[PDB]
Amino acid sequence: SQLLNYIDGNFVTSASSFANINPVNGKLISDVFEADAKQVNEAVVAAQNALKGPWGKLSVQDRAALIHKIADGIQARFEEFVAAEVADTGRPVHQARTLDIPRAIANFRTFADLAKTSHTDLFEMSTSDGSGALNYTVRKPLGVIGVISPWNLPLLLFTWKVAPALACGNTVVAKPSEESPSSATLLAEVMHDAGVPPGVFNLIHGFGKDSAGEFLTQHPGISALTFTGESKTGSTIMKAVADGVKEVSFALGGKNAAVVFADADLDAAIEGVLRSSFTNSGQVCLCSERVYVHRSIFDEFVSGLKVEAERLVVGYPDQDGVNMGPLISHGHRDKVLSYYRLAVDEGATVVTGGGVPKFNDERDQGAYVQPTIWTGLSDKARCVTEEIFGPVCHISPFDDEDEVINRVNDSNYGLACAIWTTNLSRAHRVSRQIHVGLVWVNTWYLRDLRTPFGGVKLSGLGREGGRFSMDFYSDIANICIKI
Amino acid sequence: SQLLNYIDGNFVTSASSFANINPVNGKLISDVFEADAKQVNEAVVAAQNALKGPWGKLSVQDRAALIHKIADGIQARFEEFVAAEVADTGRPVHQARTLDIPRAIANFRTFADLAKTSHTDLFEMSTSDGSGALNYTVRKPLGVIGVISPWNLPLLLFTWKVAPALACGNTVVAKPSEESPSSATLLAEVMHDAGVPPGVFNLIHGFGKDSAGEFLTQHPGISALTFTGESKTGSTIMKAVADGVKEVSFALGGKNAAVVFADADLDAAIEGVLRSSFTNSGQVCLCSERVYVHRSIFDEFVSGLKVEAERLVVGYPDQDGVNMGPLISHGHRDKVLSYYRLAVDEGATVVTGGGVPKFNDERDQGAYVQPTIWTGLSDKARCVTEEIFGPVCHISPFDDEDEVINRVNDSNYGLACAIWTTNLSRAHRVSRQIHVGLVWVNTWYLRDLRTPFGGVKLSGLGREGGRFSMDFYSDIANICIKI
Amino acid sequence: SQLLNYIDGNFVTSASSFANINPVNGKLISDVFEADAKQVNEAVVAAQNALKGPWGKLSVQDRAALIHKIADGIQARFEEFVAAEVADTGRPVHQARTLDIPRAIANFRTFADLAKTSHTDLFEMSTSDGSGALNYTVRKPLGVIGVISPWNLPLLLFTWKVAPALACGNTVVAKPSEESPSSATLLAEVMHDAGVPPGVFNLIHGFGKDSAGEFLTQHPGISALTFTGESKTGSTIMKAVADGVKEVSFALGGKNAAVVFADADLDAAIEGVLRSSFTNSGQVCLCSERVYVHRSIFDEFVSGLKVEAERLVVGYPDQDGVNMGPLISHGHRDKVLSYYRLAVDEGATVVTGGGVPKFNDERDQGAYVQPTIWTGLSDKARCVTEEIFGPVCHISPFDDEDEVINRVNDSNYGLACAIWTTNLSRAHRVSRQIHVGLVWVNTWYLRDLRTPFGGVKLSGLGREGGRFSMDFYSDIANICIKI
Amino acid sequence: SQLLNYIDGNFVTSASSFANINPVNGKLISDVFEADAKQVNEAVVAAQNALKGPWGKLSVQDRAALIHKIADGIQARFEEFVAAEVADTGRPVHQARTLDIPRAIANFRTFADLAKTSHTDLFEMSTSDGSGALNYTVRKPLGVIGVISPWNLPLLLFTWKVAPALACGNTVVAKPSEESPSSATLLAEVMHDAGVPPGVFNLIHGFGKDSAGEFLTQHPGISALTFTGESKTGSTIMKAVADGVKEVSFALGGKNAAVVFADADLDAAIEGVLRSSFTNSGQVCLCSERVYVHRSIFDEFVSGLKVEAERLVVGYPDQDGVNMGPLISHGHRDKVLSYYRLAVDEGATVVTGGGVPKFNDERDQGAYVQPTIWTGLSDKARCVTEEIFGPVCHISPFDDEDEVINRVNDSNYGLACAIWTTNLSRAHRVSRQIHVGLVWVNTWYLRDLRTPFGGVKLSGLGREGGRFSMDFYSDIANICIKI
Ligand SMILES: NC(=O)c1ccc[n+]([C@@H]2O[C@H](COP(=O)([O-])OP(=O)(O)OC[C@H]3O[C@@H](n4cnc5c(N)ncnc54)[C@H](O)[C@@H]3O)[C@@H](O)[C@H]2O)c1
Ligand SMILES: NC(=O)c1ccc[n+]([C@@H]2O[C@H](COP(=O)([O-])OP(=O)(O)OC[C@H]3O[C@@H](n4cnc5c(N)ncnc54)[C@H](O)[C@@H]3O)[C@@H](O)[C@H]2O)c1
Ligand SMILES: *[C@@H](O)/C=C/C=C(\O)C(=O)O
Ligand SMILES: *[C@@H](O)/C=C/C=C(\O)C(=O)O
Ligand code: NA
Ligand code: NA
Ligand code: NA
Ligand code: NA
Repeated sequence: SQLLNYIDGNFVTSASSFANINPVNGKLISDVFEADAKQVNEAVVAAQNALKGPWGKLSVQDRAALIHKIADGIQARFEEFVAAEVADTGRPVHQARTLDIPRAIANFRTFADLAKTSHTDLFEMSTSDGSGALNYTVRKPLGVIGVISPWNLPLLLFTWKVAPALACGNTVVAKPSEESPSSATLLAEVMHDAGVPPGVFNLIHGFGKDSAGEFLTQHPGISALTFTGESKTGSTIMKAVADGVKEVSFALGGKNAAVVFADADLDAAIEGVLRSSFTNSGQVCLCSERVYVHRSIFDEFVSGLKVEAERLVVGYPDQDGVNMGPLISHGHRDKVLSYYRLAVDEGATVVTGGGVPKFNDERDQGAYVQPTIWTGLSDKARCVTEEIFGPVCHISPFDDEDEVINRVNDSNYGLACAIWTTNLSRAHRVSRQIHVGLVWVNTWYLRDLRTPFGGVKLSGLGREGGRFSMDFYSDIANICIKI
Repeated sequence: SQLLNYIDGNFVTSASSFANINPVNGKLISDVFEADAKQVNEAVVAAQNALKGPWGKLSVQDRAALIHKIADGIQARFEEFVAAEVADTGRPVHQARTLDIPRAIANFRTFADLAKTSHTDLFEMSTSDGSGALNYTVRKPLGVIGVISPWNLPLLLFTWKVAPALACGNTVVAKPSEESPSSATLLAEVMHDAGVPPGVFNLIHGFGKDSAGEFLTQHPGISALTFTGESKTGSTIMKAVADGVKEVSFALGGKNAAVVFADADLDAAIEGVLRSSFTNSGQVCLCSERVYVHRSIFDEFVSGLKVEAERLVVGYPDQDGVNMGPLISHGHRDKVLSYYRLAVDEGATVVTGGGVPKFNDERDQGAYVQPTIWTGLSDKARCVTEEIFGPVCHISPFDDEDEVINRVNDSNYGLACAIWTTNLSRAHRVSRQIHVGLVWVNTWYLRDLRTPFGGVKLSGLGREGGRFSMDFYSDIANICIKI
Repeated sequence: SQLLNYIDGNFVTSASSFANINPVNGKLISDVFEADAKQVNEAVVAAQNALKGPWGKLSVQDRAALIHKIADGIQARFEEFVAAEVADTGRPVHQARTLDIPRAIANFRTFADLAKTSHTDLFEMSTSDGSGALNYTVRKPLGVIGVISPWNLPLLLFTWKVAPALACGNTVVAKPSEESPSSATLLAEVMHDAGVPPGVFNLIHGFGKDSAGEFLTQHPGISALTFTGESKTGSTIMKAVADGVKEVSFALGGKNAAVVFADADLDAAIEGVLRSSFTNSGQVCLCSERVYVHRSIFDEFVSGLKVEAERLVVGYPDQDGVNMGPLISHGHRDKVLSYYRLAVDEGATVVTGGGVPKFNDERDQGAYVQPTIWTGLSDKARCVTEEIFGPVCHISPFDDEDEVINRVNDSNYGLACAIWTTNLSRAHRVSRQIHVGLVWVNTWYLRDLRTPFGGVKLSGLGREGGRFSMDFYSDIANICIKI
Repeated sequence: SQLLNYIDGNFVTSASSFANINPVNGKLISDVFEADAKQVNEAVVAAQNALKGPWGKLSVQDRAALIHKIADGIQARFEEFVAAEVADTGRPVHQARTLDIPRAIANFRTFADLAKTSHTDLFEMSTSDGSGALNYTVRKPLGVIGVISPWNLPLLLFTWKVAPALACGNTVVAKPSEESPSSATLLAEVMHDAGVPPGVFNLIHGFGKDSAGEFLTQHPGISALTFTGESKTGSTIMKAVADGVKEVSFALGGKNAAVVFADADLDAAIEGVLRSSFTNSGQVCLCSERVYVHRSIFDEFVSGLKVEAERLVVGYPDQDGVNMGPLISHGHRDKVLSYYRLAVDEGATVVTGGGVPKFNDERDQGAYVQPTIWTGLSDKARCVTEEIFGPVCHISPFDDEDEVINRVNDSNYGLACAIWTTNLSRAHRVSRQIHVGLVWVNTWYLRDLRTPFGGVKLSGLGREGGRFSMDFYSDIANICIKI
């Protein structure tokens, strides 16, 4: 398998390629051509030009219909997309079929639809000569949108950014994670076979620092950079676009909490926290790495969760009943294992997991870890405050509502929080006090694509979703007519 | 006159003071205590703590009423505010009476009202279990807003930021320009007398680099930095807050064009470009420093505008018939004159002005320049491309509508544009193709405070005004209830 | 006390007058001049001409200022409006001071503010020739608004309609209930003193059929009729305006249910039903005259409610601890007691009340009844299905959630419902299935003036409140510009 | 046996049938089964029950997808719908192919998409106890929507009502005009084949008074009546639903003006008024039957219009170059001719037309009239004030802007107006002064489905389109949660 860049409607190679590795078994899936600076520049110049081409003559209806045809194109090759994402990431085949690929199709459909329904504002005003004036606003393409996406939900997160960008009439230069370039390379083919005009969508492969990522980010021809990934990388990008005062949208790290109150459905909460901690092998920005449980139910909670955690089938993506795949890479497994060790040193009681499973097959050449649960760390322990991004959670008891609110908020992160309670007052009283972008009550990672999505503090900047995307990916222009 | 900081409800001095100079005659107005890094810290910490005090517990409608009292308090001392603004900056008294102070009062009233009327969103969704879920959004105080403002329209721009910050329930640490500290200090007196809780509004005086401005900007306790000023300054601030991923809102430099089509009402356009070029002595980010006029009317437009510019009265703030005051400072005048000779060096014809008026009285120790019109520079000339921020405009002919659109857009700035034409289609056709945040047709600087205001490219990022402000100065939070 | 009409900036009498009677003691309070058909004509014509005068030239901001001036005027005569409302209706002074008069003031201010903040819409479209077109909407005054209000909440409901009418720039001909004429007449005094131009606000007194009310609805010069009152009267007015196709907005009767689930806070629910059945002596359209309580707590609820209802103080408006004044009039009391008898005929257990209290003072000549609770009627009983509009509820057990939802919805009315439950899911699940315009959970008649307000089925048509009032009281006009 | 009713999922006949006549030649096209009171009852009960079936359980996304399938179903049978529409109406085949059928399809698609994008509101408030409350709104199906549609744009208008009715989750009982029942009959087959559940969409045929229309209108089981047609019929319908207080939405007659100012593009304006007077043979509610032209261009305008009008090809729907078909029926033709005669009695000059063309073939048996232009009537002539609904316009000169605005607004109708001018100020200054729901500038009948559509005065009640339809076809419910 080989992965090429897609630039101005042509698939091209580079002066250097790098390896894409199947994390299940450590085998090489493909060679990926790393776009160099010159190739990045040629991508940005083509996107700039495509704005003055036929793409720019498209009506909002026709533009939307072509976008639906992109979505149709994915559905047409659906099983191939499942396969690509699995290969790259080792995610359960089932998860890719029901979450990753359908969501990516919905991303285009939703923004196409929004592109047709969205309108702007009329403001009337009086003037000293008694004739008055009109102010109306319009949404225009921002211009060239730089897209840099991570490896955890590769197609889902890539299209979450590309779909609104294109729905708003922009052109795109997009750099998917080095770890998961396949689904995106397939998307490039779909764009091509859909008739998407050359230069409208450009795919560049490579890494971050000193590679395609950084180059995109320093290129003066882009109008915006929308980014999803590590919080320190966001800060880096922010400095990098700062001289050109580019528009920026960041969705970054979390150290998310789940809170289980004494009046929760205990069974539901054990299940809910199971999913929030070990979905995608804990490799979601939204996962609950910290969990607080009311003292009256703490032991029974931990017991129930240890049990459910131990039932999880960690194995082949297509293995019957498989709940967990491996981590994305060996690099990332090193990091996580380091935290596993650090938790021990920090005084943690390992309730379950804490190492790597043994398969006695090619999987031992992969990057699996076990779902871990910890107990017994203080609120200041590095393991409770820093993002690990593995299938792991620490559980602590609490006694008071105000106490636990304060403990959830005592963080430099503020992405999401899940709350469990059956009490109507509590649910609304507590939810509005959590200093994050996203609260779920009695569920987790339930997504309505119209809602504003984003974090506070280190967890991000800006919001995406619904009109928040329609606004971010557009110039808002105000036009004032004296009458 | 002594100008103290206002921190945690107390007026305080500092170890170091600096001079506030009247640009009309170079006289010392006041001494201003420069807040040090320790005092900046006190203000932020106080602002943080105010959030958990009585301020935090006010209903939206009680907050709004208090903000109307701030407005009332300014009205009550209207002429003192007029005097302070005039003293600092040399602006004609009439301008201070009609634009400057009324707008600061209106800023507070407009946003107090929006605080009461604004609401958020409800999203219903289906779930696999058929029970559905509810997503609702809420606006909360973002936290501590750092405000840093420029000297050209001091109280107007200061309150443009402080009013929505307070209306959204934030607490504020605000640093007005070192050239224009007086109206902000009077505002702190109004806040005090109005009973605004201590720590809610904090005034820190000083400079930018290695001073109060930079310290505010580096403090980890702020939640956002909103800034109006030079574009390179914006970049610096953006770099400075990057490690903290602070929300940012910037309104930056411009090199705005006016365009006069052959079907313009010629006299209205002459008068209009007069205003857009020389209002506030050209020290408005909105001012037209480039002007394009159709060939068939170029000569007559130029001659008309010359006569009108030479009729402008340049003088004392309360002189009879005065149109223009000085520039803000000797420092700024040096920069402006430097461009004036650059224009000669680049080959411009000086239609008028191009120097300093001679008064033969105390005003000669002030910072006056002449209103200045150039002709004959190419589009690449630095004087046509770089923001001067003085009372100057270069005028150039054009023949074709597309050509002029391209000439207007061929800029690293994109703040505003003014267009003159009596043609219905033209006004809408052309306006939408100008790459700026703000277009005016047959007028200029006519403001409805509900409109989004801001720039593209180097002229800013984000928008303010109406709901754009209400969204920027608020945490937007999505709460999702599984049913 | 003399109550005159106010037509075209003047107070005028009429050829016929009728008695305003204090329901506390049956005493004469005022003579009220009944406008005849000629006078209603005079009012409408003056209102038509007012739209062409100075009122029509006001900016939105100026119009809003003046309406705030109306609200200042009522505040400055606060206690006079209290006394006027109390004399007409017998309502407790505290209720007048806390709900009635303050809401009338807040109605004016809320819509004044909405007049300032409200804006309209901009829709861009493609055209076959490629040049495109734009559609913008504006709100204009509808024209002359005919207002007809009831006696149960005289000034609150009168101003609920008059405030948005005026705020949207219309002119008004308004006819308060013949039973409660006084506060509306003081309002005409405030309008006059505040310098509202003549013809903008016209007050006409009288009855329905063959009097001022009917003449209003029949007049071709009005543009809309907004009405609050009995459902059958809504129907008559709908027929009356049909030939003119006048805009209509109706808030009508109800037979509202309250539902107490097993998981309810029982003491709170008992207090809340006490309030929802007997506030204003049950003479609120939102009152709960049907109550359903889970069988498991039915006996305990009914006992608790009996105790609380029997502690209600029935007496003078300023009597210490007073909970209930009299009914509006002897005629209304006749209706209510005839229902008290009917309930017994239909087989009800009279839990408490069911007659008139004996005072041994002037109150015996008034129109008092006792607060009254019934048990043991079928869902088909007339007393359980017909609106009584007095201080009464019937309580009935239920077993199942779907059952009680069907029972509540089983009605020709659908104004409001109140639900008691501490369970998060139940609150949202059940609320969305009640076929009414207004649900409260764990409270009753809590009003945010921005929300849509109205009923379904016989309880109304249209909604008012927030932008719904702003839309109803305005012509919405679409203007399409081919570019 | 040709055109059957469609009730609870079955095509059924009726006791009595009536003739459908082709207006090209007076021949029988089909027999139509007239639904009786019993069958109208069955349809309404079945629609009531369908709300409780699976249609009731569809998610908003599935409901939308299903509506897109109805649309696909029409597209699949495109030319069959074209032929049915042409057969009933005589409309040119090109008009059917480009306007009628595509618009019908776009109706279903636009509202399906709005169903998925539309959201509601969240309002936060403070309370006495310091805990606060939430108010949130939801859109629910109104219930059974009764649709009564006219014959002039049969499928377009029928689906303009049925699409948002179905998109908001309602069920429908719809009665197309006796004159044009074929396309609606095919639509029922498309619903059937798409698997729309039984009772969700019901088609009943017949007349107004004493037939299916009147019966639908009086049935206690509908929740709303949306109607398009003559004003007097709107009035009758308004009275009929009055006892039930059913929600109503009316788009009624007009007597629309076009205004041509001296600075218009004269050739565009002639073309423009030629389209607005004579499209669909003047059988559009939006047609200009009154035309006002500035005296300086009056004779030239009239001369130009005459030439263009006499170039119109009046004939067969498939006739090479055809512009206009017949009127809908003999009875309508008699009406129009009656006006043609009345116009002469009122002293008009017949610039062109005024009678029936002599074809010397089977068209002479159809219902054709000539396109007609009058001059010389007074503003009070019946022919200038009463809607004729034929291919005719009267043209009158004017001198002053305020004069022509008054004469335009001097009407009991107020549906639409067209203005021709190239002047920027005039366009916006004049458009806002015309008392109609819809204004076009330099065009006519250009429709964006998002925009509010409706009239003032006799021309209608309420607005449809965009969110206006989503609100009318829904219950709006406010739910308030005490916290
Ligand atoms: N876009 C707008 O709406 C708008 C409005 C007014 C002025 N401006 C721009 O402002 C400029 C002229 O005004 P100016 O001289 O006051 O701008 P400026 O950049 O010189 O300074 C503005 C403010 O920033 C502070 N500051 C300077 N350096 C700083 C630093 N390193 N860190 C933190 N704070 C710092 C200053 O003390 C001052 O308060 C022009 O470019 C003009 O277009 C823009
Ligand atoms: N405002 C708009 O959007 C619009 C659009 C198209 C046409 N129209 C109007 O349609 C009119 C032409 O309508 P028409 O000639 O179809 O006659 P019509 O308006 O009387 O009939 C229209 C529909 O109403 C039904 N109907 C008639 N009388 C009824 C009754 N008493 N009860 C219940 N239903 C009844 C008919 O059977 C038919 O289906 C013109 O006034 C024209 O302006 C308005
Ligand atoms: C973080 O890893 C999760 C992000 C999810 C979204 O961006 C999404 O569901 O759209
Ligand atoms: C009147 O004949 C025309 C009505 C048109 C519409 O209602 C529409 O285009 O939606
Ligand atoms: Na990998
Ligand atoms: Na100074
Ligand atoms: Na009375
Ligand atoms: Na026919």
